[PDB]
Amino acid sequence: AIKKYKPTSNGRRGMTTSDFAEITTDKPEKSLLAPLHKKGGRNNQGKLTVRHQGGGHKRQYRVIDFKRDKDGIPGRVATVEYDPNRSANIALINYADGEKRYILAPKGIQVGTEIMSGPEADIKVGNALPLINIPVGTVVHNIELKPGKGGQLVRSAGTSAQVLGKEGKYVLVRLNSGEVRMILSACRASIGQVGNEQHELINIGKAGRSRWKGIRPTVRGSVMNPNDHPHGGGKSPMSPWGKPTLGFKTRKKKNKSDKFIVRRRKN
Amino acid sequence: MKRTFQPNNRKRSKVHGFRSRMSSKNGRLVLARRRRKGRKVLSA
RNA sequence: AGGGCCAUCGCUCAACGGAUAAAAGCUACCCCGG
RNA sequence: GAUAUUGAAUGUCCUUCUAACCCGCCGCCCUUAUCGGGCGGGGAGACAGUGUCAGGUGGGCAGUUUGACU
RNA sequence: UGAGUAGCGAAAGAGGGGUGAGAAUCCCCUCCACCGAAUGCCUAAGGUUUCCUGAGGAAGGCUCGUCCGCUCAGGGUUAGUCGGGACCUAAGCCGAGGCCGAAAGGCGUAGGCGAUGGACAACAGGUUGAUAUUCCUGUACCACCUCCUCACCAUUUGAGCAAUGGGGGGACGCAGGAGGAUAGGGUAAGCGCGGUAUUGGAUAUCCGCGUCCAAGCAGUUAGGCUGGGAAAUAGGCAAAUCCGUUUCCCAUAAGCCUGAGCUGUGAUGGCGAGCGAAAUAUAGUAGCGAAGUUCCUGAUUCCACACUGCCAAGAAAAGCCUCUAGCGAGGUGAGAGGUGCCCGUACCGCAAACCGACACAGGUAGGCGAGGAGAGAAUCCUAAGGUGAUCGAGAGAACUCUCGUUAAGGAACUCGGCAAAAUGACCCCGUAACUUCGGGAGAAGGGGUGCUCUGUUAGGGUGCAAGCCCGAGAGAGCCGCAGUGAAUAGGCCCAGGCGACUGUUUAGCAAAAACACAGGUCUCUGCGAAGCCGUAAGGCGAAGUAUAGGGGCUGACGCCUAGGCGCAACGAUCUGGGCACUGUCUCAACGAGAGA
RNA sequence: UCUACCCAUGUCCAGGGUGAAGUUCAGGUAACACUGAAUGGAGGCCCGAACCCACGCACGUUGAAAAGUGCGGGGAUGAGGU
Repeated sequence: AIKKYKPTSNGRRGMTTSDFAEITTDKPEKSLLAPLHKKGGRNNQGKLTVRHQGGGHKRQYRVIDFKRDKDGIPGRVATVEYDPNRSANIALINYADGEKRYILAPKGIQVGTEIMSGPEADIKVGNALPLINIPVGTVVHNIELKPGKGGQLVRSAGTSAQVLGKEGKYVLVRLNSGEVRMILSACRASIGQVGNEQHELINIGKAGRSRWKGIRPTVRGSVMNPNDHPHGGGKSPMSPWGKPTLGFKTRKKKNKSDKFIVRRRKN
Repeated sequence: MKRTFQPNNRKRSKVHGFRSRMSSKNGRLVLARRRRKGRKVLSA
């Protein structure tokens, strides 16, 4: 679960942290890693474009499959590791054939259990198959929009969507955060809800702990010099550059994804 | 206490050099000027 | 077509001898002169 | 909103296929290549993007100004 | 003109000889003083001849000069192994085709370039006025070649070589405490000297010394492996006897790769206290040379990011080892003989050679960094080594600045105890209201500490022993005005107000009460996301996907709801009050140093 | 080439103190909670050198210095310095 530090200081009073209960190993897989260097929120012209980023701890990219083309091969689970880039915590799968790979880890997985990925695979807890085979009214995650691309949506820690309607070639889904939608036919989907869901129960505790993650300080607009902000010196909300952002929808007036949205969150 | 000049040769040749004046359009103009005036030391 | 010459109409240009088709405040962070 | 890029049949601008056009989707060769394009497949399609042209929103961005007397 | 005025840039010298036209200032000697986690040695950036010798006395040295980092003539820098290139790559930069753009130009694929990192073969002595892992004397190691000599395999059913391709490996964080060693540092054998004229010492007396390489044979603390063996293999584009995966037999010992160090050999060698010539172009050099062991202590270095723990999850590529594809008629393995290019190399690098206009009280990455007392790289005095800091003489007035001591009173001074005094070191006794239960707390307040003897105490470490080393706590005694006897080291206590806290910011202008912060809350965003930079291509957002991103307002925690309460903790915070203390003052007086 | 932020790769921080999570034996209860021991070694923790600031006072202001010196003061394993 979570563990709550004892207040033997001032900067370690409210601080809590995950207990890493489910981690089964402290080493990565040497043959599946790739380099990854920080950017600082700097464009390809060196000009700072996004603020509040830069500086942290050095990380490394861990290879993770998101297409699962290897169908008809029963493979099993070996370890469950930590991933600095994601929020969930990934799992290393070895096939009965010989090729190793990484996948997102659903909720409650146990080392040993095999995983299927074909069209004839039977719905379980860790399998992946095309949507035109999943029953109606099931929990699912790792969805994709164009058949042949790889999961992009619902890939967070604790999240889960719901598949409840199957019209002609347009099995319609309910993403997290409402917004029921009608995604395409042959795209694949993983059955189950993702793991490490306590991730929303963490006090960062102290100012310097965000800097380990890479989040620089923010200067408030109420304290500014006249000639940057309409708050500086010493109506409608505005922006460092000008944006009435208190109830102006920023989505395009007209778009291309309009024929496929049925109901929106709208709070 | 610390002054605005601390010498270095690499950072000099790499900025005010000849192969960096000649790798532009304006640097070539600088060279043509300094040859027009009559200077002795064209580029750093 | 338009133009001229002869009667004649349009303004609180009210700062009324009339700088215009039309013009607000802050700055012992401020900048330059008698 | 107007216009030109801009295809075809019922309906009176209703259904309709796609060969225009679009794909930050899949495969193969140039090729030892996450660029680019050539051929196949899937998805969408008379849309969308675009040039001109007719308004509003426009301290987003500029140029300026606001008598004399004491 | 001011004016022969202000200044002459932190600091210990004194005397005797010498050269010289000339000496406080140059050379030699003798005492004395200063640094010693540096003011010692060695090597970067930078400088560019400043380095060594022989002359010099125009100019520069805040004085002088016979001297010089100054002037004039000569001279000096040696590499197969050290650093860089005929090796590799990160951030970034360039970029054939290619995509954009009135033009000029912008972006970018293959491919390159780029150390601050990875790979990689040599050590100990000697020597010149000036170079030394480079020269010379000893012993070595690496890559490549075959006029040569041995040995063993080979005939296309094949011995050998072997990728530009596939695997393994290189390969990586922060903290903590063990262990094993060694660099270093101190007693007992031993060796050469010595006999002291100021009272005493053949003494258990005094002075100085002492070792040693890479390489090649041997064995080794430890370490990891989480055990190796067989068979079968839809994956590693093709291939595989290699790797990966699975099931069968034994395994707790066989094997595996690692290793700090230590014992022979290098060494019939070379260093070594100290003796001592010629004369030599007037040396402590040539030359000769004793002992050269055990014991105690010991790392901030090595085994080694090895082990344990933790989360913020800790570079790439090549050299290297294997696998087949593929080449093949001559090869493999020893010896013997050969080959080994370019750039840097003197000298200053905490300084008068570098950056500050100056011979400027400033600044300048890293490696070693000894002894006594000590917890220590603090503090005081010293070792190896270095230094005398570039104007002097004498007089001891007012006044300014930096120091020392003070009668009786002690904040009575002043906007304000600003400034200065008092405390501070270990060991024991003891320690409150409050509290967010951790704190507050070194709270406040009390007492002891020197030397000798019983005492090589009790006890503990090392060693078979002898012998070295660390040591409570107690008794009896001696001294002083005074025993952490010098230097370096918290002043405390009440009552309130502000901000939760650590942090950042007005350094060629003021700090908090300003900014940020963990947490709360609102709002936009279904992924070619929204939002940003660009004319656009191209990008950040993100190799992320609503527990995730962008934009606002407020600021922990706990109660009481968008109001209000609680100070506990923490401030170079704010405002009042109390003890100790003092030349701040009544009220000034002597003394020291610099200037005058 | 000074200064602000960022990217890659290195390097530095004498000594001493407090003593969290956890673990092993105890009471300890239904085991727990909870109270005791031993072991352990966390922290934008404490005192303090090197290093980094430039807060106070004095001296300097035709300064040794176009911003320094003397004596104090803050941080000092980190949101750290280079």
